Amino acid sequence: LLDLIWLEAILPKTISLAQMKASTLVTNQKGLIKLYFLSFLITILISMILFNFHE
Amino acid sequence: ASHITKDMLPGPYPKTPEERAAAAKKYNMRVEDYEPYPDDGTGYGDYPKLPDRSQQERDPWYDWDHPDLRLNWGEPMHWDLDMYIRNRVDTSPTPVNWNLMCKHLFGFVAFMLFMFWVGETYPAYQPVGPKQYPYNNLYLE
Amino acid sequence: SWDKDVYPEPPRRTPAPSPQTSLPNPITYLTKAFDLLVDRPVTLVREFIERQHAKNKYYYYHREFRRVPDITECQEKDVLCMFEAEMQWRRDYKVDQEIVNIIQERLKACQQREGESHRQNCAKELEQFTQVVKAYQDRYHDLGAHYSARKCLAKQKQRMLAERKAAKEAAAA
Amino acid sequence: MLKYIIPTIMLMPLTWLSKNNMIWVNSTAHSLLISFTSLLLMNQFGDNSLNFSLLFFSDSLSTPLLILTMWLLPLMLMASQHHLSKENLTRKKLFITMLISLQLFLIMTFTAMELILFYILFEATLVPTLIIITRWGNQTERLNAGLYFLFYTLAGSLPLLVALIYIQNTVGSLNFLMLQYWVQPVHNSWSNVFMWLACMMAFMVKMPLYGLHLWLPKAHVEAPIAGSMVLAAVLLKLGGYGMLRITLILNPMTDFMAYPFIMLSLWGMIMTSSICLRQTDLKSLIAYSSVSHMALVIVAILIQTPWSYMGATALMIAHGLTSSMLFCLANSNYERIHSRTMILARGLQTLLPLMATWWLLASLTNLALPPTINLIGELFVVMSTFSWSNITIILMGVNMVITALYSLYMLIMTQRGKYTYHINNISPSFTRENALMSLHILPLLLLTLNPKIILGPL
Amino acid sequence: LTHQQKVLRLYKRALRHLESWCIHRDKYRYFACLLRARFDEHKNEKDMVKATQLLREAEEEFWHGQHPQPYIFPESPGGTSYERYECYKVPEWCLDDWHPSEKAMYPDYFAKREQWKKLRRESWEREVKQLQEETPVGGPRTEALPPARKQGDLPPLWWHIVTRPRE
Amino acid sequence: TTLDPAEYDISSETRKAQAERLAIRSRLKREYQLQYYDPSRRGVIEDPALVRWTYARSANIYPNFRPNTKTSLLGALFGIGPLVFWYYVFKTDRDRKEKLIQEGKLDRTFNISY
Repeated sequence: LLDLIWLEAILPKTISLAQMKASTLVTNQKGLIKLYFLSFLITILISMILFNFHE
Repeated sequence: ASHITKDMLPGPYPKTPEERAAAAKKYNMRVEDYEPYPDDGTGYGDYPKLPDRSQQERDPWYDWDHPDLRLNWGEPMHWDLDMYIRNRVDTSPTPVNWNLMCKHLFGFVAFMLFMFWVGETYPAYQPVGPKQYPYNNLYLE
Repeated sequence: SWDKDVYPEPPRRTPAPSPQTSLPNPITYLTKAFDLLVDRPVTLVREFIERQHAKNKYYYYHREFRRVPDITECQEKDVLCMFEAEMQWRRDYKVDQEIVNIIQERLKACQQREGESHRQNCAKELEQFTQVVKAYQDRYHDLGAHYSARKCLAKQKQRMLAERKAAKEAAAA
Repeated sequence: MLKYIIPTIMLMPLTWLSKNNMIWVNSTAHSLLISFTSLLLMNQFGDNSLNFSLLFFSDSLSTPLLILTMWLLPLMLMASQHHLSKENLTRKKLFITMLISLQLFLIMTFTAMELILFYILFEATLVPTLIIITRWGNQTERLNAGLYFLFYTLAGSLPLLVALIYIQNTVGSLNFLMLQYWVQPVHNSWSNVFMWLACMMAFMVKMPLYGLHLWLPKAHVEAPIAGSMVLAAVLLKLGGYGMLRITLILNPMTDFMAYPFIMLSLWGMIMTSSICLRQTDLKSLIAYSSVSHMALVIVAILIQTPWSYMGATALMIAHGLTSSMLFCLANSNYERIHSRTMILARGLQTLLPLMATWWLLASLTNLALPPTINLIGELFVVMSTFSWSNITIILMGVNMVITALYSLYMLIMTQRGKYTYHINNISPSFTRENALMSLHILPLLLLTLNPKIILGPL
Repeated sequence: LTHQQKVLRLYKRALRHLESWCIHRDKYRYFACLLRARFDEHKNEKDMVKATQLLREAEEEFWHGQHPQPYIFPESPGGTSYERYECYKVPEWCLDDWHPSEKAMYPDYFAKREQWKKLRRESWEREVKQLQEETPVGGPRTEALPPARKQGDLPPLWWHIVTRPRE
Repeated sequence: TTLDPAEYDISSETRKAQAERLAIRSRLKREYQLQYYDPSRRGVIEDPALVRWTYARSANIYPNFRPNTKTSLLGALFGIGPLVFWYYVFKTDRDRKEKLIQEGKLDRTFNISY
């Protein structure tokens, strides 16, 4: 009730934590060649505003 | 190797009559006081729908038991309810609790008030005045 | 054997006689018979080996070491001279274990030889032994650096605290 | 090691080079012959110290620990042949070669001359163990247990490399333990916590605390043919000893934060043995005994100042021989009844009388009956942590209480009768079944005569 | 448990727990019909609560004052030296593997061993044939026909027919 | 004292048609005895009452488990609970024990061990 629960709850949470976020990065990369390139432009502008990159 | 009804599932209200017995004959027709409803206290992962726990208990004492193996030596077919505390635990006694055992040591707890005094043999009591005077009086002479 | 100054005992001082009666004593029946039954298979065999072992001899020597360097040598980044100063040092701690073993057996010597009084007599052991063990854990026992045995990296520095703290900082000694 | 590795690699092109079924007798013959040569140059003297040859050996001078590593390849081949002999000879030649390939790296480990030679050999294992876990088991929960055996051992051991390379370019070079004469102390800071903590935590993942023991009843429960790497995995757990090489020096003065490792591993000791008395899997019963009185060394290393190293060394090879044999008692008596359920094996002690002594003289070493190698080990630990604080006799005393009721519960389950079933279970414990069950107690009670061989520096 | 034999299982122990309470022999025996006299009050009447008050008030004065560590008949479910004969315990049919020169002894017992097994090895063409017929579907207790209508072999053959003798 | 244990009660005629619960166990015993007697078995019977006893106790607690309650979050009163208390004791010793060891003496002259 403890040795198989609250030691097994915290670290095999990490198995179910990364695979929750390994699904948001193939199923939102669903094609959309229109939407590759709208997202390259956000990356190219945010390098101008953010930090050291022009300095 | 048996896969159909291998063990329980997340119950205990998944149409309880289908559980005992598809296999695991804890109840006959889900009214046997052992239908697999007994998930006593949901939220604990222990004992799901579970042809299992809070069933009647306290001790297969392996008495006369003449059907066959019946009890604990001779192994009947499907009667395991909860174990590993029941190959060494038995039935009801004569009387009831009346905890006279703490009252038995209470007699010396009253005689701890006799630990305050001493046990000098000579003389007796003489407990009313200062004539007793435990130690000696004057000097040489 | 050994030398008796290391392992002392008083003489024997063993009373004797005292019969005084014609009552039947079994002591004349006991020692006057059984001593001969063991005298044949022991003394004749031990002497038989004693010439057979004196047929040839074998040799083993005293092993005395060389002590040129001692303590405060050498400079910090050296390895070689600070290896010899630990080979010096560890032999000066296995030996100083066993000198406590000798004096403790000296305490075992008196007490089974007197037994009855054992406290007011022999006059020496409880004075000698507690002036040696009280001279043990100070400066010769890294308490509590005893785990790594800390040869010259801490064996001097109890004794630095026995100089930098002691004898000047007592205010005013 | 001049050449102990050099003959034991020559064992490897002998197995495949051989004929048919002669491959069992050819390997076990020559493998016993190293046990003379292993003893031979080693056990020399002895007073500061035996640096052995070169950058490859400090001879495992004050901690012998290595003769026991060389019994086992001629102990496991006689054990593994029970249910292995149905596969192909091409895979039967494999399972002997990777087992030798596990003994190769352990031989350059424990000696290792360095701290960075240690790690790359500390991690040179876990590839030939994992092959014995995944292939050659039984039914499933092998594969997740093959992954729980990783990712604890490997997640912890990578911050060693960050700290050991950090020392190699900070203070000289770590390459020798005898260039560790110049050691600067490690004070109380906010970076020197992590230098202590990352260098320590990768050893805790193998010899477990009460936390992070979650992989230990996974690999031992679901386990190869007849304890065949389970005998190896009990040595490998106590082959994470290197905390004795590190923490004696190399941050010597941090006891300030020992306390979350003391109390976690001193209260966990009294509980993780208590949590096993209701086990129903027999090989998982032993698997928690291996948790408890292994974790007594973790409060014996962090507490320094010997009369503990007298005992903490003797406890590493206390149950090196005991817990090996208990697995061999359970790798046997499973070939006959095909379950590891402890309920089912009743009706015994009449059918197999000759192995009743092998149960007891196993379980009489946990009760430990003081003239053995066991209560010369615990009673130095007891008299050590008494001098830490007096109150520690309570928890460690109740440790002695519950394991008395624990060991007999495995004995007394066989003293019953009438057996109810079992037209099988005929085999009356054949000549092999007693031979590999012997050579355990035969050195175990022998060394109790002069156990000065089993001692640290100290 | 029928109401007919409900008093009877209490009647056997009503005198049995009494004799552990006496000290003489006649002290029990003078109380014999005296204990029977209260039991002979309600002789012949109905089976309802009209007569269940013999039993519904027999909880008091039987359970009240019930056998302060009574006599136990030492070969019983309880009591000392009941299941004690167990160092021998008769391990019947442990005679499978011998590697003989140990099968030299008892040449006639091993001769008679192979004779009795024909009833054991060959009874399944006859006993199991009617066993699907005599048992209709799932009925109560599984004793066969008590001669099995020609020759009872056994059905309990041979583990109940050649079982362990006590010594 | 653990327990009552309810060795006599009433009946007749509360639900008199409750019988043939023995028909379940007689069916099992007719299944078992026909299984147990045979001339060539050489091995145990499966008897999955044991199989459902281990596998519903070893596994099938964590796939069951949801932390929907606070009686499974009760374990912080039991897991980290006493481990808090053992730290509180052990730093009061080795500190009160420490100051007496430095400021003033307590042990005698013959304390080489330790």
